[PDB]
Amino acid sequence: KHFKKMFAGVSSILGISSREGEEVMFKTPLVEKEMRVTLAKLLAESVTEVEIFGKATSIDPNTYITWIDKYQAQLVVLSAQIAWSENVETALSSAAPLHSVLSNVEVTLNVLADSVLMEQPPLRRRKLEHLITELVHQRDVTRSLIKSKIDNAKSFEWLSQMRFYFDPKQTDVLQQLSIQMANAKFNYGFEYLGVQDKLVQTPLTDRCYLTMTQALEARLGGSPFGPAGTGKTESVKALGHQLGRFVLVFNCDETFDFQAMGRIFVGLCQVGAWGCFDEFNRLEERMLSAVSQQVQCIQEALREHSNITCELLNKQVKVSPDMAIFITMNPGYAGRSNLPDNLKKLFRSLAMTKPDRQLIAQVMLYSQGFRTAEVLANKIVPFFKLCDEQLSSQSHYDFGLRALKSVLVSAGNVKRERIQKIAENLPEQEILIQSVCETMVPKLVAEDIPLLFSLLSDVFPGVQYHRGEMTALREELKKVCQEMYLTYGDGEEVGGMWVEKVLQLYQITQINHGLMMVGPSGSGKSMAWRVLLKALERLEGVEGVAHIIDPKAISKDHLYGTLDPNTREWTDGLFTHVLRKIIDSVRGELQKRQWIVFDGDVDPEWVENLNSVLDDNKLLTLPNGERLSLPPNVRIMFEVQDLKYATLATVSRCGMVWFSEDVLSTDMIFNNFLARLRSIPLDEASPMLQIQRDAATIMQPYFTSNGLVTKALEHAFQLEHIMDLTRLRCLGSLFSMLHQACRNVAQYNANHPDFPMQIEQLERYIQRYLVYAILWSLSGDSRLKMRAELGEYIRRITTVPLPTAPNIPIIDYEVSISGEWSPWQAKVPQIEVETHKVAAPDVVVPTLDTVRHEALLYTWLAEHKPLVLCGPPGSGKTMTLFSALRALPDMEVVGLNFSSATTPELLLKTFDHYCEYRRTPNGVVLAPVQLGKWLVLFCDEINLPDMDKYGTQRVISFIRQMVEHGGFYRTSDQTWVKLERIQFVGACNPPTDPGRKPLSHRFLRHVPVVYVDYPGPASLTQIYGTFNRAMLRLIPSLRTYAEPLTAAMVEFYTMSQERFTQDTQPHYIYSPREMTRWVRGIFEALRPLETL
Amino acid sequence: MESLKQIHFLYQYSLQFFLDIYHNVLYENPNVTDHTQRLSIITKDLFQVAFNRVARGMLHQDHITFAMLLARIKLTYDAEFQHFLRGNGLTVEQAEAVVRLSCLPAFKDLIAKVQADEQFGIWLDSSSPEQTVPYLWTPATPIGQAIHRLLLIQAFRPDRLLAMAHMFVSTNLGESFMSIMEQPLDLTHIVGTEVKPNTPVLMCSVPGYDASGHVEDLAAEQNTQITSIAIGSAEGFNQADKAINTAVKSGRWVMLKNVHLAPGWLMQLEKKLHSLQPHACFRLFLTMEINPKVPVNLLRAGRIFVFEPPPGVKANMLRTFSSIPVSRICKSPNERARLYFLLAWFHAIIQERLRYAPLGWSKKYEFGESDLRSACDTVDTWLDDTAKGRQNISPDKIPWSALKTLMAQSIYGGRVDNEFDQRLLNTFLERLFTTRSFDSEFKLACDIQMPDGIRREEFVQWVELLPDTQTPSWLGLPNNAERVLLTTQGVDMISKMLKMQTLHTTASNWLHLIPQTLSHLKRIKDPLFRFFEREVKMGAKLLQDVRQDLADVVQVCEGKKKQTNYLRTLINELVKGILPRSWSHYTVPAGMTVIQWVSDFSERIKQLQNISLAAASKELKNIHVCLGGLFVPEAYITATRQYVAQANSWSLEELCLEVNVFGVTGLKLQGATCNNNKLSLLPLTQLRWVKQSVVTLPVYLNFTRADLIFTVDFEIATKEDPRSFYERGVAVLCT
Ligand SMILES: Nc1ncnc2c1ncn2[C@@H]1O[C@H](COP(=O)(O)OP(=O)(O)OP(=O)(O)O)[C@@H](O)[C@H]1O
Ligand SMILES: Nc1ncnc2c1ncn2[C@@H]1O[C@H](COP(=O)(O)OP(=O)(O)O)[C@@H](O)[C@H]1O
Ligand SMILES: Nc1ncnc2c1ncn2[C@@H]1O[C@H](COP(=O)(O)OP(=O)(O)O)[C@@H](O)[C@H]1O
Repeated sequence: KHFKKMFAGVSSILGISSREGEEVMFKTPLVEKEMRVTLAKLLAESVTEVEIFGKATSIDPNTYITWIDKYQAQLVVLSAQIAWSENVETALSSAAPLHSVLSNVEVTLNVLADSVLMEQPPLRRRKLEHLITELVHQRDVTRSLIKSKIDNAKSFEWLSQMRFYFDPKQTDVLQQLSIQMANAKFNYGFEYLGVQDKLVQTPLTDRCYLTMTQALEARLGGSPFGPAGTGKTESVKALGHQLGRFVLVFNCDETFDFQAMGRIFVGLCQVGAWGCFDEFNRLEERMLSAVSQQVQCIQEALREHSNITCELLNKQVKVSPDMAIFITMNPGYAGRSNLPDNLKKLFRSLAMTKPDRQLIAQVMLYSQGFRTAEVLANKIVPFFKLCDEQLSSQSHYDFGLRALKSVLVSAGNVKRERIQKIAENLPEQEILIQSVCETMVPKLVAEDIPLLFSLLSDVFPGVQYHRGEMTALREELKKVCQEMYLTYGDGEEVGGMWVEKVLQLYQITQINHGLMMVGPSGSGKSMAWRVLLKALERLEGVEGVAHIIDPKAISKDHLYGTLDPNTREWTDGLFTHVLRKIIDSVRGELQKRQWIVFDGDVDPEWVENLNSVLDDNKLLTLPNGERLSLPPNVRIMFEVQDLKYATLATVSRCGMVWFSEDVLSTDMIFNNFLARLRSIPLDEASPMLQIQRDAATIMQPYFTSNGLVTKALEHAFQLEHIMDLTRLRCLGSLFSMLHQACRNVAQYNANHPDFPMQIEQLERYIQRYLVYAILWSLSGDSRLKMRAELGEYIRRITTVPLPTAPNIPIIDYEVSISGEWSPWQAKVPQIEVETHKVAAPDVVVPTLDTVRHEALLYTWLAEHKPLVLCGPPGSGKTMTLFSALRALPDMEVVGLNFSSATTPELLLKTFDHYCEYRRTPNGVVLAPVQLGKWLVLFCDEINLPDMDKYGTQRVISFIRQMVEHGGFYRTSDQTWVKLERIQFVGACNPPTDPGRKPLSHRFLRHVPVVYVDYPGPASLTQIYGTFNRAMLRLIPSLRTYAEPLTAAMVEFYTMSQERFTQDTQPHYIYSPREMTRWVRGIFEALRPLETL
Repeated sequence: MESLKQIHFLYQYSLQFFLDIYHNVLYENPNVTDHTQRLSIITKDLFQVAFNRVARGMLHQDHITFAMLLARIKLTYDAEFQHFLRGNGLTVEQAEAVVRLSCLPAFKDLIAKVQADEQFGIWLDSSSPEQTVPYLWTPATPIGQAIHRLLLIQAFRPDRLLAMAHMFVSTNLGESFMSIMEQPLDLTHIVGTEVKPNTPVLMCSVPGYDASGHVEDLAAEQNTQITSIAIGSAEGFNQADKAINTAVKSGRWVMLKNVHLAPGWLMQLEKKLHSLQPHACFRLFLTMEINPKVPVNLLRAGRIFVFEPPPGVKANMLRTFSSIPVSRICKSPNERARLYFLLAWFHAIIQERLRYAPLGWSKKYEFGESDLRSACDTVDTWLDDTAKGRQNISPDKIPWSALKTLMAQSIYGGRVDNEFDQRLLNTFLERLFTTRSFDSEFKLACDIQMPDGIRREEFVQWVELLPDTQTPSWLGLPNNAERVLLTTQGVDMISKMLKMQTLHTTASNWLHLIPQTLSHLKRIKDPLFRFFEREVKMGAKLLQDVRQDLADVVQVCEGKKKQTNYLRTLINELVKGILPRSWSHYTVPAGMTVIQWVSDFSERIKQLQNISLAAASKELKNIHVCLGGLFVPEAYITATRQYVAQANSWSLEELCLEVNVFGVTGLKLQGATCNNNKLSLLPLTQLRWVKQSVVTLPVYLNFTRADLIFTVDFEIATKEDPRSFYERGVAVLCT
């Protein structure tokens, strides 16, 4: 196993195996030296064998094919440059022989292009496609040489090509072969590179090889740059292949210390390997100079060798001459740093800003077996350019060279599948349309789909495609979807768009190793991949395992792991341990389909550490030199909202699936809610189930098509709130309130066992509860005037009976269990507080706002769902919440405050103090210390966690992970910990207040928010008149002055609040707690005198 | 001297160096034993050394600010001297300066004397009016006449305000006063006598250049060991501490690179060193980048030098010839010197082309002495391979093609990304590096004669035989490219000398009128109509967003509450004039302020109103638009191409474009003019998508030339060279 990660890219070690399957054997019956001598003697035989028919005027198919099958992938291609270069050197030394060599190349290309039209095994087919790629390079270079007249080998036009010299008389078999270039003279490494994947040798890529060949002839490094996804790392790999030394690819992040690159350079030097460092735009500015020191010091010893030891981490160690360093930047993007100027002095820089898409689209498509690949490429490349230029400016599109390579490999897969389904002619223009529909169509928004299909109709006239159906998977989705109370569609029904998106996601998953989702919150991403995984596990019989990691909430050291600087010790992170357990296969994880999902938002500091696992040769690097080869059967996924803060270095690597908000309409949410209500009992046929089913039968007419709830909801988006309204939160709050309605009916049946609930009264209760719940779920987080306007609209829509009060809004009514309206003035009697409780903590003067809010908070805390209370300072969120809790003798509170520099460690310490851990067969459960007694976490300031650079708080992400999955990851043992009896209630001031930021929608979906406003002159006068009457009992003679005193202060507080506010100073906060201090002062002044 | 820290923010001045001026002048200045002549020598040399000590540690564009002030110190003219520092077919902008100068008694003749002379028109259009100036005002001294014609030339041609300053200093302080700046830096002498121990050698680097190699070259030159440790790591910090202690003990050379990255340890070094008494000839070198991070105390202490691309074509060849050692350039064959001179000349051309950007090279690529060093190594290797064992080689046997390819692709062309810049580099390398370069009458530019030597010695005197009257025509770029920069320097003189000598109310008035200027926009498978509807949709949406934002600003400024978050941010970006990110949804030039945004937006909304009228009325083919006023001109081009393809049932690939002078208006052409489709060195453009000695000119939305969108094939007049149109920089501009 360990050879997969350090020694080249072979699989395991009689001979050396490989991932694709081809195995070498030892000639002679010390890992490095033996396998190089074996390879050299093989090439010595191969050159002599191929020079027999080097003048390939007529080629025997049998001998040629068995020569392909006899030898290895790297040797055949290499021996196809050796013979070429010797033949052309002989011809140009003596233009008839040059034309003869061109004809030989053409004949060889024709015989190899005839083979792909016949069925071939993939093992030979990969080598044969590589040979087509090489021989197209040969034919294009030879026709370039003949196009511009040349006379001798000393002309630069021949001199600047990858010419391969073979010396049969060389005793040193390792020095038997050489390669030349403009001023260069190398020796081929003869490492068992293996097959890998040979590139297309375009003119831009030709400049790319030439500049670094010149750099490496001298003692410098190579620094490709430019926009991402143009072939930098793969170009360095191409140099490694063409010069015979495997290049170690290292992705670089801020986690590196100087000691890590110290051992990287020591490891490179002690064996004589090559390094390709992917990132020097995020490795820290000072650290760039700190490593410039070392990379400058090594080059001096290299030049001394050119005219042996060097210092590396204060140690004199030997340096082999066969060493090379190449780098890569991705300059110009926002989320990156600059470079020191001295580093650039050591490095040659070449720009990849326009790769030749035409010839790469041509040659490999032609090698796959397409008869008319020329016209197909000529039509598809400008289609890509047109798509790039004309489509709308969406930050999540990716039409670079990676997208083209994926599209054409998908076309090859489609061709193979259609051949197996059915020889000489199979409409090839339709194959590209099918590939584009499989890969490119899913990631478009609904606006741009007609544009893309118009392009497909224009640049590819005719050959109109008919969408296929995977009826087996679709019926499996029928059988699995209904189990979890989810709706299904036929592609044209109300739920067809969503299932079509699931099928598109399956298609992207089959071809793209890296997968990703984008769309607004609450459009069905999680449910979609969950049902897809369950259906896949039920269909193929392979167990489906899903891991979820939220990377934004977790610190980067805990997520990826971190090296201990005092003594180099590698503590693993989350993803590191996940990969270690999959690779080690302790339980049998290699035989199971295992997905890793990354929910949460995107941020460049962590997504781009995965750039080394989403490329070819998928492999993760760590600072300690430990390397992890990625499993074949796993898939790395993202479930994110938007990409307003992501770069194209990772947005292009991963196949994409886009969900619009209209994919998941309202009717399917209604159907899911009603199915869950009918089937699963609320308390956990029972009486609860009967009540649920009766209520669902009552309410079904209101939860379909337009009805009432949808009319109300689309009328509500024209009314402002504290913050941006979302549909799915607005429906979840309603669903919880309806669950409480069912519980209340159960309470009523418990009150009268001899008189069960009657249906005729049950309707009068439940339609009334529906209108009340619609009101408080759609206008909970809004002003009172918004509540009045929505009350009027809800009155107009529906026939639910309503109060006859001419000027009382419907929001100000209670729905009685008797099944009728009641004013809220019945539950707020004028009470007189005691003499010693005139002004005390935890005292509530009842008013209609307070009792209404108490009822609502009771309803949401009864179901044990999270909650948020937000309004201007002084509204009474704290005391109202505590009053709601005081009526509930089953939950206690833990006060908790978030600072602007707070961390999840605050909540972790609170849990360690107030809760405990225990290991159950189900896993790890975090339990409150009091059994059966609910433990609430009150967060007095929820909207001021630490605000990250890219618009996503950390603690908000942590609470989101708490709420959605009911748990988190404990980093001491990096394990899954789930909550038992903890619900989260929070409070804030409005985000429009100055220092407070707006709250993320993906977390705002889970939690409902209620607006609590300061009472104002209507209720403050009553409250503090009650306090003044209770306070002027210390002095009996002053009781007549209680009323005119209250009207005074309440006026002045009204006169002073409008004048002084935050516009002048930051802390000009006016609250009714100023009135609390008022009455406290007057009471504590009038208490002991007894006569004024 | 001291009060320049309020201008540069890079040079910090102390009393110790000003007393070092006396320590050098009064004890080491050569000379006579006569008091009056000695006083004259000391006074004359004080200004020279005061400029020489200072100007080596500051930017070139300020070298004229300090020296001209030193012309005042040595300098009755103060009454009229303040006029040009506080005063602010003739054109209006020149007429304003003329009338403002006419207020002085000394320039009362400007009222009538400007029209009597018929040679004034020729003088105004002259290539260099600094040499001769008409006098318009008791015979005056040469200094007084210089001041008078300084005021006059600013009043007439402010673009030539800078150049006159250079001669005015020579009127007072001497012709050879500034000549030592245009020479290589004598590092060895300065470290020999002008830099004491306990005084770090500060080396500032403008971005794109450095001075790390200079100290290593010095260390190899003097045959001394040196310890070099960079800045940025704790291990490096400790090794640097050990190195500085050992060097203090033993007198060794110590070298620190990029100390601007760690101001803590750097601030510690000043107090570590000032309280220390080290060995003789102990020198620490610090290299840094110009930024407001380095501790000011360390700048007060050390010896500051500024390293950058030197001005002028002349100085670059001296710097290059000093950089290459004498032995290498004189090695056989004798044509090696010829190729070295050609390489140095080409390097000077490209590096001075960078300065006049974007008109010469659109992207400011970085080019330094590493590129020149690698090119020289390549030339040496090629000549070793070609001319082994021979003393004389012919021009034809020189590998011209290989050298041209390698300079065009790897060494210098690797940093070139745009295709147009690559083809321009090819144009240079083909024009200069050829067998014609060895003819006696070869021309480097069109005039300048190449020297006809064979050794390094005779080339040297010709470099400084080049006249100081330099114009961009030496490069190929039009001379008018000076007018953008020279004026930018002229206003840099008056401003930098002047330092040397509620919000709601504003915003409410600012946005009372802006709604009045702006307007309102009214909203099957036709390729033109779909993209036009998308354009109108985006325009209407963003216009509504802007209108709502401005309404909110008006309401919060008037006092109608709305004291919210994200509106005070708009107040800040509206008062400061920075374009907020809430509105930058398409490409605009950097630094483009809000008033220009509204001026552009009004015309854009008017155009989209006309588009809506045309679409509502099809007639969408005969509508005329101006590119740049469209959010995505690429979309318009693609829609036109697809409309033609669908009209004629052609494949979208097989449809190329031809241009004639579909209607496109509002375009502009810079650098040339055209009448009959032949470009002579655009009221309406006709575009015809046709099936299947011209020049490919680009089109850019903004004058910055960031990203290209479109190319046009244009014919050329018979009297002009196709290659020169790449050099000159003719371009199509949408603004
Ligand atoms: N096709 C569907 N039909 C009905 N209800 C659905 C469907 N898909 C999802 N839901 C319901 O929508 C709610 C959220 O769905 P899901 O978790 O899949 O959303 P999401 O897109 O992953 O969310 P987010 O992006 O906000 O984290 C759950 O009630 C789920 O049952
Ligand atoms: N010449 C080429 N031949 C084959 N594939 C190429 C070639 N150039 C680029 N590609 C493809 O384009 C992608 C470029 O990836 P990479 O160079 O790593 O981008 P970046 O340098 O931005 O990380 C690769 O997936 C590669 O397969
Ligand atoms: N409706 C009300 N009835 C009685 N007292 C109230 C009411 N609203 C506010 N108060 C009093 O004024 C205080 C307002 O401050 P409060 O909103 O509780 O602080 P916070 O800013 O932490 O939410 C309350 O604590 C309470 O003592």
